[PDB]
Amino acid sequence: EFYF
Amino acid sequence: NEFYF
Amino acid sequence: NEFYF
Amino acid sequence: MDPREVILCKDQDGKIGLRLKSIDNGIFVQLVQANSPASLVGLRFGDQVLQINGENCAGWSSDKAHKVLKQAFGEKITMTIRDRPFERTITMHKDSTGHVGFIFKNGKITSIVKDSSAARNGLLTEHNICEINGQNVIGLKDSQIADILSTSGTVVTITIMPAF
Amino acid sequence: MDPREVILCKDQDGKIGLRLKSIDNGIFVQLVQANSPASLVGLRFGDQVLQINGENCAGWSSDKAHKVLKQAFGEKITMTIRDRPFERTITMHKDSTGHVGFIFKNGKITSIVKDSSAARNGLLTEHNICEINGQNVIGLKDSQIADILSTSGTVVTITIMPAF
Repeated sequence: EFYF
Repeated sequence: NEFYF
Repeated sequence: NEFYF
Repeated sequence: MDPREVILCKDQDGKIGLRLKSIDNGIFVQLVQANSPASLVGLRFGDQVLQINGENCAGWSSDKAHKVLKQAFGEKITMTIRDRPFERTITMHKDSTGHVGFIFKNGKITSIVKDSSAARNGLLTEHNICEINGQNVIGLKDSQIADILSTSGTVVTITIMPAF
Repeated sequence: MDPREVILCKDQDGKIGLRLKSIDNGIFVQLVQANSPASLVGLRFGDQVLQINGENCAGWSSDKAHKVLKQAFGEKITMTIRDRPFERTITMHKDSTGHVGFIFKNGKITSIVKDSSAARNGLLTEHNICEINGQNVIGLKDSQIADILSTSGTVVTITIMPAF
């Protein structure tokens, strides 16, 4: 959820 | 005293 | 935890 | 010197493998996930993102840039990239003790040793090392970077970037 | 990019027209007086001074650098310079109102205007402008820089570096  | 360039 | 390079 | 275009296909979650950072009202690549679409097209720590799907990144926060990626329509994302604009290259020579002349920790140069090759070449502190002799060291532990340096020949070429 | 060697000759007051600044354990040119020994040899704001009179500048403070210059013995001072290592060049195009798209104050770019050439080209804030179409603007009043821009034509190529 911290990478896009 | 800010300029818009 | 340092290094001398 | 000129911008390049990349085209990336999303995973099922809509993700391409990037985290971005706002610096000086630009957007920069902060992290690239291994074996991601972003990795494949050669995005790297320090690259500048000028546009996402043709829209200017100027003045965006990183949260905004991430939101733009999350909300992007379609199965491909286009980005316009300026390759690591803050990168510089420095070449040093090991001395008789096998040292080029700096203290390093957590990816960063922190001291320059007097009258070393680093000193002669004007190596700067508060700079991250990106590559050593062609080996990318972003994401490596310091001990792994120490091994690359130990095993290097006398001539040591590094790429660096100010730690913004 | 290879360094270059200069040999300066003092004026009457034992000065060379040069102010220096410590950045990240290097020494950089901060100001070059017009028609000075420093301008004669082509020193410019942002140039890095690697050595003075056979001594490495690595780790020197601003005060030390100034003292070494003031105290330099004889009339000739030798230096090795790395030409402005943090320089980047951005080319922008004026819009129908004559603007390229940024706010400027006290020699610094402070904001990027939306939908402008500056935005399209990823111009960064907290940067100084060194040259406009090849002309030094360091030390000029903001209004004089406005004057220059007014007569530069539609293509505006600037050299910039982080303000540090």
